[PDB]
Amino acid sequence: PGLFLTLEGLDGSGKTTQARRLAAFLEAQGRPVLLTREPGGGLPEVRSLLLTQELSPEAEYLLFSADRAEHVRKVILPGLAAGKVVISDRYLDSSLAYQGYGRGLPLPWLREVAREATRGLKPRLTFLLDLPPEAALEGLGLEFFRRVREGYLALARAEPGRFVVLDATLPEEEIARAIQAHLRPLLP
Amino acid sequence: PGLFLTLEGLDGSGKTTQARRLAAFLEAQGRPVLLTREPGGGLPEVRSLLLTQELSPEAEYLLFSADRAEHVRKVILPGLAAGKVVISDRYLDSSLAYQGYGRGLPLPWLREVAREATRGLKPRLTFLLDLPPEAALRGLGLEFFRRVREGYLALARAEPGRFVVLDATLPEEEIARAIQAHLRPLL
Ligand SMILES: Cc1cn([C@H]2C[C@H](O)[C@@H](COP(=O)(O)O)O2)c(=O)[nH]c1=O
Ligand SMILES: Cc1cn([C@H]2C[C@H](O)[C@@H](COP(=O)(O)O)O2)c(=O)[nH]c1=O
Ligand SMILES: [Cl-]
Ligand SMILES: [Cl-]
Ligand SMILES: [Mg+2]
Ligand SMILES: [Mg+2]
Ligand SMILES: [Mg+2]
Ligand SMILES: [Mg+2]
Ligand SMILES: [Mg+2]
Ligand SMILES: [Mg+2]
Ligand SMILES: [Mg+2]
Ligand SMILES: [Mg+2]
Repeated sequence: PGLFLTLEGLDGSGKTTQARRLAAFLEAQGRPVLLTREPGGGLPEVRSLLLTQELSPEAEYLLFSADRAEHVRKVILPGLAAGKVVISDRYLDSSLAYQGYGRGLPLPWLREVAREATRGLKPRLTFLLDLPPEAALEGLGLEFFRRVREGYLALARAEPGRFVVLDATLPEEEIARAIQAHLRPLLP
Repeated sequence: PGLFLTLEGLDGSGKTTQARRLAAFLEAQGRPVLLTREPGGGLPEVRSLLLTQELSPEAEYLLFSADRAEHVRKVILPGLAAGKVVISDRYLDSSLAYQGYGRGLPLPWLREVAREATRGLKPRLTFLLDLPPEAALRGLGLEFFRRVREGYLALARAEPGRFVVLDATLPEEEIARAIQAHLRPLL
């Protein structure tokens, strides 16, 4: 039971605002909700480790993955088991976009790591707030953000049932209404 | 060129003393040497975090792997590139023994994770300091340690061209001499 939803996008895309808005919206309907986030929902100390100077992209991903593994096991799966709507502000797609398309790590390896880390748990829907890259860890420059932005769009084209792509430049309340509309058939 | 060697075993198996004796031997022969260790050779902060917290074995392994990825890139490969003999007290086999055999994680997955983390770097020889957990110099709790001990022995018998298994209960100087004898053909 339960319903697993995620929000994705660049830094500054509004996906945090929308995750919180959505949690409150659902709670106002009387639904049990668990709002969480990555990095840090699993292992809060990972945020310290991720700041390490000159971190290799492989190490970077492995840190995100350690947090994710703890997050899935200790937070998300137990929430879903209790019938909650679990909303994560970022999940595996963030790694695929940032560490895969951004840093250049091989997607198949990212997925193999992830398969045990996540126990195969995938969100039902993922709301991608698509932000122009100039409107957006070391080396987070414009070239990187272009790769990440386009990578997210690629992920969305590859799983077009799961991803809902939203124009992050729209007013926050219009974005929220669009998210709500996509959810109504799942949450009567 | 360099030469990459590792030491493995339970904590308190002497592998730490033997790493020091081996580096001293090599220093006496005028051979440049770098001694290092896991966890913490890559990300000290991982070592200190794992000292005081316990996680799922998957998360545990992924933290050891992040440390290892940094260790290989920033410490081991540069030492080998300079022509040093690099000796690590613990490497990937520790994860296989502790997280794999001990905590039950699947070995093929561990090895797939590792393949990128390590850039495929494997030691030329690994000295396993074998002893029962009750003999380690540093009972339901013993079951985990026996799984790890037996896991190391299983790793060793699968790769008899890489592992050298030593009686860790022997006197320290005798173990060191046996390590030296195994190494001399490779120098
Ligand atoms: C979850 C996740 C986030 N990130 C990035 C997105 C943001 O730049 C940053 C999160 O920083 P924050 O903890 O300050 O919000 O980490 C990744 O690179 N990969 C991931 O897997
Ligand atoms: C390198 C490594 C160590 N360990 C454990 C074995 C010991 O319990 C501990 C050694 O840490 P310490 O020597 O820093 O105290 O780390 C693993 O479980 N897996 C690993 O991959
Ligand atoms: Cl945001
Ligand atoms: Cl030891
Ligand atoms: Mg992952
Ligand atoms: Mg997601
Ligand atoms: Mg794969
Ligand atoms: Mg031990
Ligand atoms: Mg590893
Ligand atoms: Mg080894
Ligand atoms: Mg065993
Ligand atoms: Mg055995």
